[PDB]
Amino acid sequence: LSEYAFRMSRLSARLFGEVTRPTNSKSMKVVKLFSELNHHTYAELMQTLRFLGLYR
Amino acid sequence: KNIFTGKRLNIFDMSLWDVEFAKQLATVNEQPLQNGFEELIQWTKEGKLWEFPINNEAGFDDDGSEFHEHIFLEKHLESFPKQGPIRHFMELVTCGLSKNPYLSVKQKVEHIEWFRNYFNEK
Amino acid sequence: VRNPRARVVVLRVKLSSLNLDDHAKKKLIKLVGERYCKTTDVLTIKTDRCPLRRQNYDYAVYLLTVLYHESWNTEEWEKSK
Amino acid sequence: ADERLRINSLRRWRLSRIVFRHLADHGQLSGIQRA
Amino acid sequence: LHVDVPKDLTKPVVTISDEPDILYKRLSVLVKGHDKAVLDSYEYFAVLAAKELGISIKVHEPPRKIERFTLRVQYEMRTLYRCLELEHLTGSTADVYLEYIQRNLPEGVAMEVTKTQLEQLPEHIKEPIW
Repeated sequence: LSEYAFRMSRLSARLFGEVTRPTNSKSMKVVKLFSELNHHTYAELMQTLRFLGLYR
Repeated sequence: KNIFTGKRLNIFDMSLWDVEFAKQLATVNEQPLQNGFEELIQWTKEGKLWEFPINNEAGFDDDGSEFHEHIFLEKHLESFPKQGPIRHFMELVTCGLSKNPYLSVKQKVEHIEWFRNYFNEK
Repeated sequence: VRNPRARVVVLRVKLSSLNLDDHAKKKLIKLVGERYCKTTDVLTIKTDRCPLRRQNYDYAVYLLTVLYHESWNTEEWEKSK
Repeated sequence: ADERLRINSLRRWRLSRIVFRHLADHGQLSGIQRA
Repeated sequence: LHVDVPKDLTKPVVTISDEPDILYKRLSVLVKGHDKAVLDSYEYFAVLAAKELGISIKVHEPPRKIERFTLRVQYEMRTLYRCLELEHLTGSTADVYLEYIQRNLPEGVAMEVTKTQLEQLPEHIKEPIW
């Protein structure tokens, strides 16, 4: 690996927003972490409508 | 001769009440729906149906934010250490946040502020 | 109506249409890496970072802009090819 | 929740199988046929 | 209606704005459905409507997929595809055609439309910065 290609790889990292400083891969885990992000209502509604005289 | 020519008075030349007056005006042309197209038209005017051609981000603007607020979040790292290991940790944190398409800028800023706090107690 | 996949935007431009010299073309190609296909002379930038689609389109245009300007720039380390 | 995620950083139908079968077997689940 | 007809009809207002419109090279419409006959009828409808709207359209059939799973009781899903590639249509023609065919999208048929807009270089890229 030439020094030229290394400095250019970290330049392209600057361009595309990738981490310029190589943080191995172990510390990169939080990069992945931050990359991503009712029986009740049914139940009373049936029984609530029931004593009003329109459900069963 | 038509009734539109002749003598005239010659007198002149050239809140809740308004709300209910306009609502009563609406009743003048309040007819039952006459076919299905009319039903779809009324529903979409009411905001019931989807707009076509369908726009998957309809009704959402992300608070009018621009991309540079989502991609470049390192201006929230000014109050942190500039060269220690918190600079490493927080620069990498904001790199992670800048790749999150599910969050708005406000949540990202609040999250960065929480780290601000947490390190300051510590 | 929300579908998370609608934010993706894909910009495709043929590098022969960009006002690039030999050094600039070399630098652009080996910046982009696999985004550029040698067979087709087409560079493809896929942007999906931002929530909306207008933001991703703006980001893609901005990326292409900065890429052109930084390919047309010769740093100090560029001397030692 | 968010607090838990942060401190960590600092370091198909959703039905019972049988209820799926009855709906699936009665044709009540769209597109799910038997091979 | 044989005698009783509307005298005049209020056509919708279509104002010719002053901005330039988007241009689309291609507009690929991938419709996915569980039934081949439904997709064939939809293909007939879309192709015909494109013909009376002057839009150039070509149709092909991407390969079907099956998702099999087991609970032994073995269930299946079939997804069949139809791809309608329209060519050389402006922003407004595309917009109206898409509204029409999406409002007439049958049951169980999902749509994926990819639009290939045409743009010119930004002025920042015509010449290098000095």
